[PDB]
Amino acid sequence: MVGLTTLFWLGAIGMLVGTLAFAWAGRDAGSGERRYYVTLVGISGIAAVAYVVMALGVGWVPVAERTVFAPRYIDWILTTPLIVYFLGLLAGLDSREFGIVITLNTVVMLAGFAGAMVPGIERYALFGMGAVAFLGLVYYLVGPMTESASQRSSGIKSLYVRLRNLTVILWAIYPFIWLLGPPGVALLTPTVDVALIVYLDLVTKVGFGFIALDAAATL
Ligand SMILES: CC(C)CCC[C@@H](C)CCC[C@@H](C)CCC[C@@H](C)CCOC[C@@H](CO)OCC[C@H](C)CCC[C@H](C)CCC[C@H](C)CCCC(C)C
Ligand SMILES: CCCCCCCCCCCCCCCCCCCC
Ligand SMILES: CCCCCCCCCCCCCCCCCCCC
Ligand SMILES: CCCCCCCCO[C@@H]1O[C@H](CO)[C@@H](O)[C@H](O)[C@H]1O
Repeated sequence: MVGLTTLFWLGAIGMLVGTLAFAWAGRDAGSGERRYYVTLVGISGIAAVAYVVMALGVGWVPVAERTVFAPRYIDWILTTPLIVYFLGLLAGLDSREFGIVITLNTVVMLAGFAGAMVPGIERYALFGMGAVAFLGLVYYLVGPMTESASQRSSGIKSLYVRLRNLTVILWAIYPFIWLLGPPGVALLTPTVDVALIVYLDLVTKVGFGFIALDAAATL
């Protein structure tokens, strides 16, 4: 229990550091720019709360012979569409296309959560639904959204592509962790699972936010 608790506290601290840095960076509150900072504060702030809750030993749900971390999935349901929103803003995406990518994202996270909570082998059908919706989300990120980003200045398009790449490459690792970890075949221990996810969560949220902060200043 000590290892898992320690990892969750590390996640909480890293998320808190991001949250404070984004809130501070955003204080200037430029009318067009404010939205981006508030969104980053929401992304890392919600994650911080989730990690604190888990560190305190809340929401460790036993499912068959594994443990499900409910706050992790609730976190993702809330924070991943905020990341997609940030990317859609950057890309200058149209309202229909925003709706589509937010829908596909929500399918991924709901299917992953539901799958984690189903004891039997039918849970892999839920994983599959999420994997299919994720391929759709990736298509949008690398296709239509990238085309949309090209209507922006070269610097904004470069930022879009940088954050798009970070997002696509790291998000693609999560389903493999689900499959190899406790929700799937339970090869990886809960500690190894949590350690990998803490890194990935930190980089996809904080380590995404700092890249945007850097580009925003350099712009
Ligand atoms: C906008 C809405 C339409 C979307 C709402 C999200 C919704 C879709 C989530 C669906 C799942 C929902 C049905 C939950 C059911 C889970 C339940 C079956 C699990 C069993 O319950 C286990 C409990 C305690 O043991 O864990 C319980 C887990 C914890 C109690 C919850 C974990 C906390 C969250 C991860 C953090 C939430 C964010 C903060 C409330 C806001 C922080 C703001 C920030 C800026 C400081
Ligand atoms: C300006 C730099 C600020 C960076 C934001 C993150 C703050 C550091 C918080 C500690 C992070 C813990 C490291 C966990 C890594 C993933 C699990 C590794 C276990 C081997
Ligand atoms: C482009 C592909 C990248 C290579 C990654 C390899 C694929 C990862 C395999 C994940 C699912 C395989 C399930 C078999 C795991 C072994 C079962 C052990 C039981 C505890
Ligand atoms: C959920 C899985 C979805 C699979 C990804 C295929 C979606 C892309 O499919 C494409 O959509 C375009 C809209 O931008 C259309 O113009 C194209 O005709 C169509 O091929």
